[PDB]
Amino acid sequence: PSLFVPLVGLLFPAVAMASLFLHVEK
Amino acid sequence: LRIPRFSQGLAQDPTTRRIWFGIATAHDFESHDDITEGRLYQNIFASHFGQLAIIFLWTSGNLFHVAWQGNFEAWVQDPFHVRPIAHAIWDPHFGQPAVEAFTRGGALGPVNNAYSGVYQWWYTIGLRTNEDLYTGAIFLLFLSFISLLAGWLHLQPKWKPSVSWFKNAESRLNHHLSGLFGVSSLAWAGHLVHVAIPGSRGEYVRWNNFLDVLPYPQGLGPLLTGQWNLYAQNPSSSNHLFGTTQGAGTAILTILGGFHPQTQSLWLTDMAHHHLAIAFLFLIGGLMYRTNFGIGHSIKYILEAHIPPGGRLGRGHKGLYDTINNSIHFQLGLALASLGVITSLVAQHMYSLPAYAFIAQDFTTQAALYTHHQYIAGFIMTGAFAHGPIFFIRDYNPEQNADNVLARMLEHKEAIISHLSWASLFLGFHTLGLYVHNDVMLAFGTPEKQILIEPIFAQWIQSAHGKTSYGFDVLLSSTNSPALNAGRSIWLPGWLNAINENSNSLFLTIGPGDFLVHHAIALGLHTTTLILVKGALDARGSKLMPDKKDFGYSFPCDGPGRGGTCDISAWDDFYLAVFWMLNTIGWVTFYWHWKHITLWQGNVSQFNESSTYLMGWLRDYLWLNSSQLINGYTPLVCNSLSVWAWMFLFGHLVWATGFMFLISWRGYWQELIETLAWAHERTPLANLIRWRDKPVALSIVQARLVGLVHFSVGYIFTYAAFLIASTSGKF
Amino acid sequence: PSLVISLSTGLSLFLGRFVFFNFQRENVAKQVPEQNGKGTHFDAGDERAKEYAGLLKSAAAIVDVLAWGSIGHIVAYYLALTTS
Amino acid sequence: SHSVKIYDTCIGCTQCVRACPTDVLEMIPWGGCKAKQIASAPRTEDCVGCKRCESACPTDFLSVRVYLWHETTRSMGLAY
Amino acid sequence: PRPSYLDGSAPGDFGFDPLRLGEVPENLERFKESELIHCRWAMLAVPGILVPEALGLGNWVKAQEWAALVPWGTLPTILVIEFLSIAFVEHQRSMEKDPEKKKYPGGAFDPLGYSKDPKKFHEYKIKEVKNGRLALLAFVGICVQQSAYPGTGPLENLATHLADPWHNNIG
Amino acid sequence: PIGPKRGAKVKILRQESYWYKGTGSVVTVDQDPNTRYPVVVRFNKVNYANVSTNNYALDEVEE
Amino acid sequence: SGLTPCKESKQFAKREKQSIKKLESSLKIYAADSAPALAINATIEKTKRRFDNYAKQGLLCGADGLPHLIVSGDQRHWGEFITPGILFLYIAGWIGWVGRSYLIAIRDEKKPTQKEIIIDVPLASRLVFRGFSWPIAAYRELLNGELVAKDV
Ligand code: CLA
Ligand code: CLA
Ligand code: CLA
Ligand code: CLA
Ligand code: CLA
Ligand SMILES: CC1=C[C@H](O)CC(C)(C)[C@@H]1/C=C/C(C)=C/C=C/C(C)=C/C=C/C=C(C)/C=C/C=C(C)/C=C/C1=C(C)C[C@H](O)CC1(C)C
Ligand SMILES: CC1=C(/C=C/C(C)=C/C=C/C(C)=C\C=C\C=C(C)\C=C\C=C(C)\C=C\C2=C(C)CCCC2(C)C)C(C)(C)CCC1
Ligand SMILES: CC1=C(C/C=C(\C)CCC[C@H](C)CCC[C@H](C)CCCC(C)C)C(=O)c2ccccc2C1=O
Repeated sequence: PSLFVPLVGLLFPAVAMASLFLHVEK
Repeated sequence: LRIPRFSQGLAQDPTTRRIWFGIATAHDFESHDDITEGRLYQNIFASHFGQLAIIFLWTSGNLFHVAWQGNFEAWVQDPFHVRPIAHAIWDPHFGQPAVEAFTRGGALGPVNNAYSGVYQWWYTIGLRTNEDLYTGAIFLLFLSFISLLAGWLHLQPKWKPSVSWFKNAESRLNHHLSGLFGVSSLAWAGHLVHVAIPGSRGEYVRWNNFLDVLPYPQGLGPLLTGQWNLYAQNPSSSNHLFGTTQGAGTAILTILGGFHPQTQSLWLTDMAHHHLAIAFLFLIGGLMYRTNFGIGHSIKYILEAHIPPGGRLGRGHKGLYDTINNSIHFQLGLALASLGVITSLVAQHMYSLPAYAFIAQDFTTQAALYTHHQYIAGFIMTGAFAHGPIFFIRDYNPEQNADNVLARMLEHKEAIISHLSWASLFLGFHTLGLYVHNDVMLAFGTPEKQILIEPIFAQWIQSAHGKTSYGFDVLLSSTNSPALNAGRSIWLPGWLNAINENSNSLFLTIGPGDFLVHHAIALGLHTTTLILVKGALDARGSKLMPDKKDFGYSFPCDGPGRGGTCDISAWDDFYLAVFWMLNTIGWVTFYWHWKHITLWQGNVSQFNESSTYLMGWLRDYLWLNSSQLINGYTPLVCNSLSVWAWMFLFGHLVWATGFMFLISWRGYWQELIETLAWAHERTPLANLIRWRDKPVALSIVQARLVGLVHFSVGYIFTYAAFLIASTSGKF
Repeated sequence: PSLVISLSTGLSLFLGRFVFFNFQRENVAKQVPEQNGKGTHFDAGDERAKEYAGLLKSAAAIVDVLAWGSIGHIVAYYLALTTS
Repeated sequence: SHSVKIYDTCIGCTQCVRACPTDVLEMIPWGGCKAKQIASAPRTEDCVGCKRCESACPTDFLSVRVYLWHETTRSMGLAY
Repeated sequence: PRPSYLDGSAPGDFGFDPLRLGEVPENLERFKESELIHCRWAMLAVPGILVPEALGLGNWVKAQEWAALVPWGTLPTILVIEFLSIAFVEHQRSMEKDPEKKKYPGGAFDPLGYSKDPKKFHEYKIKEVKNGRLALLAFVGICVQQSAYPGTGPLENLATHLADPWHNNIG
Repeated sequence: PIGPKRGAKVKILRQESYWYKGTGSVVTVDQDPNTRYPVVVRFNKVNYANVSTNNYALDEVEE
Repeated sequence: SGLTPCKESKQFAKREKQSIKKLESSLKIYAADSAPALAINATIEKTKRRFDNYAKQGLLCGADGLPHLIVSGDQRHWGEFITPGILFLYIAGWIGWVGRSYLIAIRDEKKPTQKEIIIDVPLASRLVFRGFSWPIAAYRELLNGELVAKDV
């Protein structure tokens, strides 16, 4: 339960940092 | 073309400077491309709904975790001997001794001990079960949504308001006073008499039975008839058990004053009465200014009419109405100023007059909350003094403000600044002087030669409040006067009982040690104000730079010409004041915490003697309370204070890192990077990869910021780690 | 007793209508109502309100009624509450 | 790029030009002062914004003013 | 010397305005009106507080303690009456046409016609002020004295009793 | 020949000058109508740039 | 003023005894007749003397056993602040007035800054004593103690 979510709270930075990187270099 | 889209001049920067500055200017709407007054106002109005959405979501989560991972129910049944739980801990890096030490409060796993005081707050208002907490979380989640819905709604053309609508101040005041302040206070008094008070006494009044349960034996009649004393006939007994129908009266509105003896908190009946009382002033007051019905005032005209003849204020406040309403920086600086003042008023009144049950005994929570709000109040004050200069530079019209009170400040600015300098220089020369002097003799082993000025003026105030200590014979503690007898029982007997309590923080005993520190704080206030107003009054220009008006609030400098012009912008003056602000609040929080942890240990004697000289502070306060903290993790063991020991060192590291950006400056780093740019180009297997943004050293202003951020973060985190651990360890 | 209410509400209405009516109106003329810019209503399309203000009576609008009376009730409750 | 302006309060001492290392300024025939010259800022594109020109100006407050605006490679002083 | 505006022709004008309070004309006329009224209430009152004391009533202070604890012998009753009436008169007196009737309403207020006279009306004025200023001063004297809570008259009696008692004061 | 004498003391009215409300001695005053700012002025105190003189506009008071 | 005077103090009295015993502990290793001996004993009499004097002059002494000064203005304790304060302002003004008087005399003619770094002008003609009567600067105030250049 609570051992599934803090990692998606770390999948999210991976996703966010990747998307933002594409946004800022465009 | 690129980020930032709101700034084309920024977006065409070939260097890494664009990414940084694109972030630091996102909320500065007035500097954005093709900005209009219309776009400005409903960007803020929409950003306003966004902030509300965050607050409600943030508060929803708090109600959620406490209901899901916090005992609360276990806490309710024995508020004295159980530790509140903030939330559970889940960290893969945790070793087994870690999971061990952090398992507390009767939890199945490692949790964090809440020091926000949400347990006492929620319990006092009438929350008794986890189910109640969930319904609140759902309701806040729903409130968080409709805030976004409204934000989206008014961004739509068919619902967007005109700027003039925003500038109708007369009606926004009338509603905010009468509705936002008055009604909400009135509605709260309803929750108190329907749920909080009966929930306190012992009955569970909720949505499925609140309709059928009288808040008072007698009907709603007595209110409408006129005789309202009937709401105070049967108050709660002094020996009353909270959450127990023992010695519980019937009255829903009183003025008893003092504290509920078991909880050490203010009476709920006093509060239900308080909000009801203040609601009216707000309600009537919100009907002062004119709207659409033909009666009311005009703010402008009142400002116009206030001109003292025969000088000496000039045109008084004429045209001042339009200067404020057309400038939202003035409004914000005016708002932060007022909010900042009462933010401290919260801190001062919430440790002296605890509002929630069983909060006074939670010493770690009491220290945290005070220290919390004082730093919050601190930063807010620096913001009120920051939007001040911005008003002068960006929105100030000298001609439209010809010879009025505002324009008279700039024409004798050298007077205000110099006397602030004097007052600061005066306080500093002696407060430091008296301290150092006292340390000398204790070094020389002669503490009887000290200068220990008795705060006799303040002690005169204390006796004037009801304290029978000292021989002063003043009001509320004297032999014949209109003041005390005006008590007419009611508040006085319950309150005079509370002031001469040697346990509570309600008017502590003060002496020579309290004298020196109060001057230190006075020194901190004056100096900080000196820096901030000097930045404001010289924002439009000085003699070293008469056209500073033409460069904006924040610019690096004006060059090395004319002797040198480093840190000459009004922004930098703010940035310099943030340092002094941290120092001031630092002295305030040091003074509050030390005097309390000595009181809580039943040893105020140590404070009264060690606070008169600075070595006492560093040793008996700093050194002495660090032992349990710095042994959070030992080369032998590992405690529950290991988090704070790590954060303590963490705070030191961030703090010292800021020093780099504050001492070392750009030209060194830029030349260093240029060598690294050459390197990357001439290194095989790495040539294939190239950067899309030119590597450059951080800007002159950026570094001052970045350095200040590090300095401030480490400042807070270090003391936070110490404030909690040292207090939690001993309790 | 309800009587206290009416007597005070009663006097107030009497005062506003006869005794203090001229002064009130006099101040309002020299005062309202909003500025910008100038005059409000130009933008912020709100904006009187002429009808309710309209009173076939030799003077006193309805608003006045609500306005004068309210003060009266407050006083009445003020006194009524106070004795107890 | 950077924004530079010249003011009629100038006296044509030509020191702002000699100070510039990128050649952003130059002298101009004018009837306003005894020198009958005046500074000019034609090549603002090559301006780095170092304000060397300002530290050579003898006029009570500067006749030449540099207003740091949008950044470019030339203004950033980059050689890479 | 003498201030520029204080001519001397004015009733009761002796050249006193050290803070230049009446330098502005339209408010000097405002203050002059304010003076008599303060003067008129006061003159009426001092006798009010002395004779009753003379008959015997524990001074004006104790005179007022009755409310604290026919016809309308109740504080509520009297208050409304004092209220509504003192309101009727006044905020009617406002007229603000010819300096509150030149500050001297006359007419029905001069049933015996002392206003008709030319020079007597003016000498009557200067007399009225001076007496009035005298009261105002007395009232203050009474207030300061009564602030100890005994008697305006009895005070006289006490000093009269002996010139030995001494005020000292701060002093 | 124009407004200010050769040895007359003069008060500055520029607002942007180091000597904004101060006084100063005049060196001379060129007579070319073309000249925007003649009226050269000496000062006892230098400014942040170590110059003691500056040329001013015709608008100033004397003393 | 919960403090009870240094005379009827048990703490302030105890503090005296504590300090002299420690000093006495030190002379035991030097043998009387020796130098470090008097120096210790001379320190002890000064200790007794200062404790003795403080009780004489009043001085209230808190619970901690140390004298607390009262600056309320109380006539009983004027010597604790007001009288030394009056003495300070006297000298403080005197210095202020003499210094001001100097820079004024220098300004006309000469190279004024020459006199500031070097003052081979001592008290000028005779400027120091002028401070003996500085307070008469109140009369300088009614005339031209201030320049009228900026504001009033
Ligand atoms: C009601 C509150 C309020 C509002 C609505 C505003 C609004 C505004 N402010 Mg103001 N300000 C406020 C309060 C407020 N302020 C207070 C209380 C202070 C005192 C510090 C200031 C000090 C201040 C300054 C000095 C400036 C403004 C500026 C501005 C304008 C642009 C800000 C911007 O987008 O840059 C972007 C903001 C950011 C990118 C913030 C990120 C950086 C901070 C340090 C992050 C927080 C710290 C850190 C990340 C914490 C991490 C720690 C971690 C280890 C846990 C905007 C109108 C600027 C302005 O007016 O332009 C001329 C400006 O220079 N404000
Ligand atoms: C390097 C060692 C290390 C690491 C990697 C961690 C990692 C973590 N700790 Mg542990 N901890 C450590 C050392 C460490 N800790 C030590 C030595 C101690 C003392 C013994 C502790 C004591 C401790 C406690 C008591 C707790 C943790 C918790 C956590 C978890 C945080 C939950 C979370 O991610 O929510 C989200 C992450 C954040 C909110 C961090 C945001 C802060 C950033 C920097 C500022 C905001 C960035 C901004 C938005 C910019 C946007 C960019 C972005 C979108 C990419 C995380 C797994 C907590 C936990 O278990 O979670 C339930 C918990 O309560 N730690
Ligand atoms: C009854 C009518 C009414 C009401 C209830 C409101 C209410 C509000 N308006 Mg609106 N407004 C109105 C009419 C009204 N307005 C009219 C007629 C106009 C113009 C024609 C406007 C134009 C307007 C604008 C332009 C804005 C608002 C905004 C707001 C919000 C203010 C921000 C906030 O939430 O803090 C509310 C503060 C409180 C509820 C308490 C007052 C503050 C005290 C000092 C706090 C202390 C209380 C207590 C001691 C502490 C308790 C703490 C404890 C509970 C933990 C608030 C919801 C702003 C917004 O959009 O929201 C973000 C804003 O931008 N209004
Ligand atoms: C404590 C604060 C602090 C720190 C950490 C540094 C660090 C550094 N300085 Mg600095 N300096 C400081 C204060 C500090 N300085 C002050 C106050 C001054 C004024 C004199 C200077 C003046 C100065 C000069 C003149 C120079 C430096 C240089 C350097 C760098 C040397 C190279 C290096 O060791 O890289 C390694 C980095 C570290 C050892 C920092 C800690 C690394 C952490 C522990 C590991 C990473 C953590 C983790 C992965 C982050 C991910 C977490 C995620 C959430 C983000 C290094 C970054 C030099 C330089 O430029 O490099 C040659 C240099 O020329 N400094
Ligand atoms: C109408 C004017 C007036 C009169 C007739 C009196 C009379 C008296 N006063 Mg009062 N007094 C007055 C005004 C007056 N006072 C004012 C305005 C104050 C406020 C400062 C005081 C404060 C005061 C105190 C504290 C005391 C008296 C006391 C007394 C009584 C004798 C002792 C004494 O006077 O000490 C001297 C007091 C003063 C000199 C105050 C100045 C009053 C002025 C100068 C007197 C009126 C001026 C005028 C020219 C008088 C000429 C006489 C004529 C008016 C009849 C005596 C009945 C004493 C008492 O209680 O005895 C039992 C008492 O100790 N008075
Ligand atoms: C106008 C007219 C006209 C018409 O037609 C007709 C007729 C009616 C006639 C008329 C008139 C009327 C009148 C006259 C009125 C008046 C009043 C007065 C004057 C009073 C007194 C007034 C005045 C006064 C009181 C004065 C007073 C005095 C005093 C106080 C003093 C006192 C005292 C004493 C003893 C002592 C004590 O220890 C204290 C004191 C206190 C100090
Ligand atoms: C009594 C007392 C007290 C109090 C005090 C006070 C509170 C006061 C005050 C005060 C004040 C509030 C003052 C003021 C002022 C002002 C001004 C305006 C100034 C001036 C000045 C000057 C001008 C000077 C000059 C000079 C001289 C003469 C000397 C030298 C210097 C010179 C040269 C600088 C206490 C109780 C504390 C203590 C005890 C005693
Ligand atoms: C070190 C240093 C640099 C070099 C600093 C650089 C190049 C900053 C680059 C930092 C790297 C990219 C790592 C920083 C990572 C941060 C945690 C950023 C997180 C991402 C977002 C939160 C923004 C300067 O340019 C400078 C300029 C003026 C005065 C002092 C200094 C100075 O001290």
